[PDB]
Amino acid sequence: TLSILVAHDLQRVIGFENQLPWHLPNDLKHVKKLSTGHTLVMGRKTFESIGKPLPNRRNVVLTSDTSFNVEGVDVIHSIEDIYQLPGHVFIFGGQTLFEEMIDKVDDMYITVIEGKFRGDTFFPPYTFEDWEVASSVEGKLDEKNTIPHTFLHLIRK
Ligand SMILES: NC(=O)C1=CN([C@@H]2O[C@H](COP(=O)(O)OP(=O)(O)OC[C@H]3O[C@@H](n4cnc5c(N)ncnc54)[C@H](OP(=O)(O)O)[C@@H]3O)[C@@H](O)[C@H]2O)C=CC1
Ligand SMILES: COc1cc(-c2ccccc2)cc([C@@H](C)C#Cc2c(C)nc(N)nc2N)c1
Repeated sequence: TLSILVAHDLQRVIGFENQLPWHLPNDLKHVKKLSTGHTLVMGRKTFESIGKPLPNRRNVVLTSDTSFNVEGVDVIHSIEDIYQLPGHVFIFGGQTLFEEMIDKVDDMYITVIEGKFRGDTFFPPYTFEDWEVASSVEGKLDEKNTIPHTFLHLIRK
């Protein structure tokens, strides 16, 4: 499978100043569970905002930089390279890679953050007209997770 994995707010903001605008441990657990033992593909900027690969899965970074080399990270230089990666691949960000991949993926795991944040990077517009709701699950509010959020699994019609 080729999937998008993204968290976005009510206006499709995904980021501000190289960071996620919200702190939601439930969503990080969701990412962990979904992607462990599989492959994450991400743009160079997204990777550098974290600075370390995520343990226990393949970390793939797309960059034009022929010098790019980080321990625990595989590098690709073209979109076409994504289609050669085996197994379940998750397009993990950011704006640029989402824009390049949204028309190509089989499905999308979206966390909708029911808030309006200041952002400088956005998930591209999409219509439910193109996507079937395979599942929609409300995240639990609590002390450490205080923004309402919904886990959506969307599959291209
Ligand atoms: N809320 C969420 O779920 C998520 C949020 N984010 C956020 O996204 C933001 C970063 O987004 P954005 O600025 O778009 O950056 P990206 O992560 O998409 O990285 C852009 C870079 O990726 C490389 N790249 C993209 N396409 C190609 C290509 N076709 N060929 C070769 N290289 C390519 C280029 O690297 P180079 O310049 O080295 O050549 C480019 O400059 C951050 O704020 C982060 O917080 C990211 C993922 C999820
Ligand atoms: C190694 O590169 C990254 C690692 C993480 C990460 C690090 C620790 C725990 C969970 C995720 C997050 C990211 C950012 C850019 C992301 C994301 C993302 C999140 C946080 N939630 C959902 N639902 N989808 C995403 N793509 C990059």
